[PDB]
Amino acid sequence: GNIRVYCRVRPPLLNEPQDMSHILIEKFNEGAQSLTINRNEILSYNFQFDMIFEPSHTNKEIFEEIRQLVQSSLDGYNVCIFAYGQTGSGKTYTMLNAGDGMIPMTLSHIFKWTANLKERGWNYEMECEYIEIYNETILDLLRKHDIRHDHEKQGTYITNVTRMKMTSTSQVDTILKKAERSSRSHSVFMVHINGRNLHTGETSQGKLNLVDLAGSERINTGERLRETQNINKSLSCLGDVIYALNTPDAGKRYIPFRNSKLTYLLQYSLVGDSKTLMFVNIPPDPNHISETLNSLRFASKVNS
Ligand SMILES: Nc1ncnc2c1ncn2[C@@H]1O[C@H](COP(=O)(O)OP(=O)(O)O)[C@@H](O)[C@H]1O
Ligand SMILES: [Mg+2]
Repeated sequence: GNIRVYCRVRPPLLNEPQDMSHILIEKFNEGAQSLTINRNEILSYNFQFDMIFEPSHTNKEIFEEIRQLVQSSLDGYNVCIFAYGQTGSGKTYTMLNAGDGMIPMTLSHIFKWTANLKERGWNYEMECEYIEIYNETILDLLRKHDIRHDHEKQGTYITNVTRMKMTSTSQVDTILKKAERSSRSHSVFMVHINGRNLHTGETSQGKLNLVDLAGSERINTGERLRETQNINKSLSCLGDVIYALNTPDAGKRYIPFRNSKLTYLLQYSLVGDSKTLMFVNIPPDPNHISETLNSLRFASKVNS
């Protein structure tokens, strides 16, 4: 299916080092955008992405870049957007920032398009789930949960997880607001979209899966050592799955969906017609350069 990788370099916070000269972002070159990281010991690293957002690029500017993507979920597509990176790099800000976030923007633009489509005779019914995966166990944020797949109807649900009907842009916003560990867990906001055209009888089923990933950094008590092993293996698994789905021979490959809760849960949104987008968030601070490079490698591997 379709996979795209955007890199976002966030701007320095007030108390952080302010110098970005170690990061060089080329203008978009007609077919990838490149960035290079220089570390002075002088080592150069280069990476290619579908798009690179600079410290000056706003949430609203970025959403214009994913708008067609998330809109395609009313067109019968399953869509996954992931935000990946080191703790502090801007994952949650990108996805959740109030009124600005990919999640708030997508929800708004969804209701607008939905309302819009009544003119064509379309009636859409929407539900959301919001869950978090911590140590490969599932927590329902809208409150035992198991993942149940129907291979014939290509669909998925989690047992005993509240699924709330979505009414207004206002009403949806309250659910989010209402709902360190979070730095260590994956948070997954899902929007189930079913529609039918009153005049035509035409049916539409689509999905949005918006994911704020556990932080990717690698550690150096044993409850923490285990936790950090789950996280690292969960992230690797996600990377292996996306990479394998991208190969030209993918239909001939084993895809290890079953190796983590996130990939198992999302399997039918990762496959077939599905569209996937991954943000790599990176901090500007040269003090974090090695974690930054790990992040960049992870995402480029997936991209390739
Ligand atoms: N693009 C951005 N513009 C302004 N502030 C940002 C941006 N990205 C992150 N921040 C801020 O930097 C800090 C870390 O971001 P956060 O979203 O918590 O990181 P993560 O989710 O990757 O752990 C927060 O204080 C957040 O408000
Ligand atoms: Mg966070």
